[PDB]
Amino acid sequence: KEIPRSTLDSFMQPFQSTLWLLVGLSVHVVAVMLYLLDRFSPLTLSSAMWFSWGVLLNSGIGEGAPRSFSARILGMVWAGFAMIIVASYTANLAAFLVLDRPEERITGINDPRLRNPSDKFIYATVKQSSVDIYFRRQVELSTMYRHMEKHNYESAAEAIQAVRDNKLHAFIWDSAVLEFEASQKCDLVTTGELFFRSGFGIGMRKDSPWKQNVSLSILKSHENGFMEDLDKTWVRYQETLTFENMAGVFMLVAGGIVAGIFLIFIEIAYK
Amino acid sequence: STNEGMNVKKCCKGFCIDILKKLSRTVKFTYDLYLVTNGKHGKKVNNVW
Amino acid sequence: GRDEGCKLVTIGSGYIFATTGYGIALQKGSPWKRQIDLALLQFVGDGEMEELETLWLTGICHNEKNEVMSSQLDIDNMAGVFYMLAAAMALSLITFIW
Amino acid sequence: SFTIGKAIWLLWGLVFNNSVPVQNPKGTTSKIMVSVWAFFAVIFLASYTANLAAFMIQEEFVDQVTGLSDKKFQRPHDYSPPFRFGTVPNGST
Amino acid sequence: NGMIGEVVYQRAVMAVGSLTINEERSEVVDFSVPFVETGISVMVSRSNGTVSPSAFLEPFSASVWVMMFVMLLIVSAIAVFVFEYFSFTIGKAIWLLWGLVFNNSVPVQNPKGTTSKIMVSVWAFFAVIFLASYTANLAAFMIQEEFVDQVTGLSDKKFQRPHDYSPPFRFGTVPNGSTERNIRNNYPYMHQYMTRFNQRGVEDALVSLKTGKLDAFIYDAAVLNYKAGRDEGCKLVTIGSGYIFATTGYGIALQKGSPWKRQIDLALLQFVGDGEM
Ligand SMILES: *[C@@H]1O[C@H](CO)[C@@H](O)[C@H](O)[C@H]1NC(C)=O
Ligand SMILES: *[C@@H]1O[C@H](CO)[C@@H](O)[C@H](O)[C@H]1NC(C)=O
Ligand SMILES: *[C@@H]1O[C@H](CO)[C@@H](O)[C@H](O)[C@H]1NC(C)=O
Repeated sequence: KEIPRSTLDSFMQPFQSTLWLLVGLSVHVVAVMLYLLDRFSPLTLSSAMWFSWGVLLNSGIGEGAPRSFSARILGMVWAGFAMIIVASYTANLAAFLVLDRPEERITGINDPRLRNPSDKFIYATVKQSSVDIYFRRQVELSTMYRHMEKHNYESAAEAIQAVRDNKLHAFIWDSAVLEFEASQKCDLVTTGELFFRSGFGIGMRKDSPWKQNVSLSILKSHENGFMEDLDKTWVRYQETLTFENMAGVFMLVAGGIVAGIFLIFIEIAYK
Repeated sequence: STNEGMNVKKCCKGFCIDILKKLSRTVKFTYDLYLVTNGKHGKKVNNVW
Repeated sequence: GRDEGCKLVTIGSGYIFATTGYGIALQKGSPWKRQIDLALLQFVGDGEMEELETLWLTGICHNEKNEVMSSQLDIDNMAGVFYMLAAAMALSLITFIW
Repeated sequence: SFTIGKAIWLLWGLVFNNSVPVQNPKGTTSKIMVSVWAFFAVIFLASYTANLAAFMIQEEFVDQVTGLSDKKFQRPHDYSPPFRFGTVPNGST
Repeated sequence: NGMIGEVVYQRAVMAVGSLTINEERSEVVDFSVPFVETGISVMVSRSNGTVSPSAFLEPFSASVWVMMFVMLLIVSAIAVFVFEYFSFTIGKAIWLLWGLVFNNSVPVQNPKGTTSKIMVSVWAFFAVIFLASYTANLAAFMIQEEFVDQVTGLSDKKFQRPHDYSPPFRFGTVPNGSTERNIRNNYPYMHQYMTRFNQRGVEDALVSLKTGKLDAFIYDAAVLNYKAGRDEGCKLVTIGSGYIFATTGYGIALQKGSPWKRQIDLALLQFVGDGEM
């Protein structure tokens, strides 16, 4: 479950191409009709364009006001227009990057897409494991047995490298070992549902003098925090940024800076 | 062109299979399961089902 | 429920439809009608049918998920704001003629 | 010296505060009322953005056809895309 | 005493109920295989608290501020280029450009040569989308919610002394219980500061936690998990999942040499080995 979200934030160009052209044609038509209303009064064109960009822009600029006996009504309508645009855009970008979280996982053994498998959800286990015996005993797990028996691997690290190369889609395994691999490799996350809570002990022979005192020594290791110290050595020991999003924004900003400097060279060459 | 064929033995699982098996657990009847070769579910084609 | 991506969704929960069921057809005159009917009611009467429904019905794609389907765009909102803008053009014409 | 009828344009341009250069209010009471109005506009803006976010969160879903007796089920020429639907052959449906 | 006294003096065969595993019981009787993963845990007051907005490094990360300063220098240089054509925006260009981020500065003189207007437009659109991303980061801050534990575990520095920290607190266990022997074999001072802070009933201890008559309490893990799974008020999300704790199981005590032991172990592994457990 490691796929990056909001790589470009969908600002104008990954978004559909209406809003830049729509707002540009809107402010163009508004500036033209307000300049024609300023002609029919009941750097004037530059003043009207600067007033249009400043009301659309909302930052603060030292501009004047033309003869607006009826144009101030259209200006205040344009002002409410500009703020409802920027408020709607900020609100739906924020609310889209809040709810950008699907359910990419399986949520335990109770998955009917794993009960009724396909060629997509490739789940397997280690060849000749006790997980295979545990799934071979139970009466309704033979379908997952038939699915896993096509792609069982010899060792678990083979499955680690395979799902690292995305050759596998799921892998049934013991909990704390996969938690250790999550601590090692941060691109590996387990699922939440814990099933078949089992125990790991020491493989022993038959009736032997090491049958009792070894269990007593394990109990001696559990009564103190030596197991907690071993957990500290291995179990506990783990291993909108605006740099993928606003990097191209800054690049287009710098390109606009250079193009604006050249246009001001043209403007001073004319005026 | 001919109507000769074979009776292939095939496996059957699903919901209604579980219904049939539990009815065989309760009513205690032996199923004689086979598939339809006449076609689909059923339609009275010129007073013939 | 097995729709990969939860795309294909039925219209509600079957409201304006035939609303029928599934049964077991028998020949007209079979003596096995009443015992099989009582066995089906027994399977309803203990939740064993509900166990089989839990086993054999996928339920991942729930009703009306609030997922990524919001594509960061509405069309009707600025359309209505443009209707208000056309009303503003009309009021500008009224203030311009007098 | 001109904020008699122009105060309405001042006020509903400073409802949104969209960089509208109006005047320098030398009256202290006018500045206090502009400050109260600006605080009111800020909390109204916060409430409106919260309303838009909650309306995205309260996400309903309309449908194209909500009935077997639909007027769309009379003729697909009634709307500009002719939609299409069939059934299984020789079926009970 | 109790079930151990009944089994050792052989007035019973076995004990079925919830029973801890320690050294003295394995001395006097024989446990079966464990069937459930049941350690110990600590239930504390654990009130609401806040979401703790201490510091945020997601939008700028102390390095977009470099881009802010660079474009301030660029705008100041082109303001000098505008002053070449034509008026105090040499050193004041920084305050002009970064005061209009938060759109409430004093209106400074701006030239009619449109150059400063174009770069204020570009910087201002960048500031608008930056404030949009800032409000979006504050909105997505609501998605995570977790009040942290005041006590990390059993090795807490609070557990050394409640006077060591500014609030004094309190913690107890059961009287004449196995947890007493579990703690006193490892931490006697824990018992010495716990002895004044005893209690009678487990539900009574829960009421003392709810009514403020008790701060902390130490008991078994799954029992407190069940109490959280039946809690009225739902103010109890326990300390972790048994990380720094005893981490034992529950077993069945038999006589030392009972013939039932192997059969009971095989029966428990059958009961786990089919999902019936
Ligand atoms: C096991 O431990 C006991 C003491 O508890 C000791 O006497 C014995 O030698 C050990 N091993 C055997 C041979 O049982
Ligand atoms: C459906 O019924 C027709 C009736 O003639 C038959 O010819 C055809 O084979 C059936 N199969 C299909 C196409 O569903
Ligand atoms: C424990 O048992 C003793 C038995 O005499 C009893 O008197 C005492 O009240 C109990 N409480 C303690 C100290 O745990």
